[PDB]
Amino acid sequence: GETTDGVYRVMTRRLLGSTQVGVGVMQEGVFHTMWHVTKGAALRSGEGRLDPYWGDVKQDLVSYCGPWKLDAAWDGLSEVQLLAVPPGERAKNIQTLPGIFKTKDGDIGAVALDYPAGTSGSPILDKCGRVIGLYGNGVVIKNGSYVSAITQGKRE
Amino acid sequence: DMYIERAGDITWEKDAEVTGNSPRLDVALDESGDFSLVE
Ligand SMILES: CNCc1nnc2ccccn12
Repeated sequence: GETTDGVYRVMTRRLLGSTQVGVGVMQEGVFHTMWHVTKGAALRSGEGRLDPYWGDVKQDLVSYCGPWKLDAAWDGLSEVQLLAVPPGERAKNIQTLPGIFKTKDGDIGAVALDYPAGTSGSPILDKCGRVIGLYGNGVVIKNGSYVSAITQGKRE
Repeated sequence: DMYIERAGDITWEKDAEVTGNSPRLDVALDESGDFSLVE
């Protein structure tokens, strides 16, 4: 199947028609997505099969074909871009200045952009095009709006 | 059964649409990977 670097839609034919359940990043031959998108299930790319390699429900991340490769981090100051891949719609870059999720274990960047749930797994990029995390695990605030963490894995 | 389809290259785009605010929120992360607001 296709192993070229880039952003990919994650689809299923289990429900009515073809439904986009999420998005992911192919980098260095490894596909990266959020755990809640696939629930750790195997994926197909044309005739090829991608098997899960590493996953963690608490981080809400999973990698296929190899270990997690994304290790760039938000600098805590600059604007970033969400490369949103919405269901049935073209990939589109949206620039924003992240907020912060403050936790008992440290601070994490957060993007206040609201997209359909099937956009989860879309990468967040720094000014050099490096993936600093994936969009799609977050919270609903007072006003009903959605705020996602910039969720990044660890490259061993 | 789940399958993947390419949707694009990963690149920064100059003069992309600029939107969204920057909220500072107190949050908690549970064992199930769910974030919640702390007040
Ligand atoms: C797929 N479940 C996570 C989730 N629940 N609401 C939203 C909204 C946007 C992105 C992700 N979201």
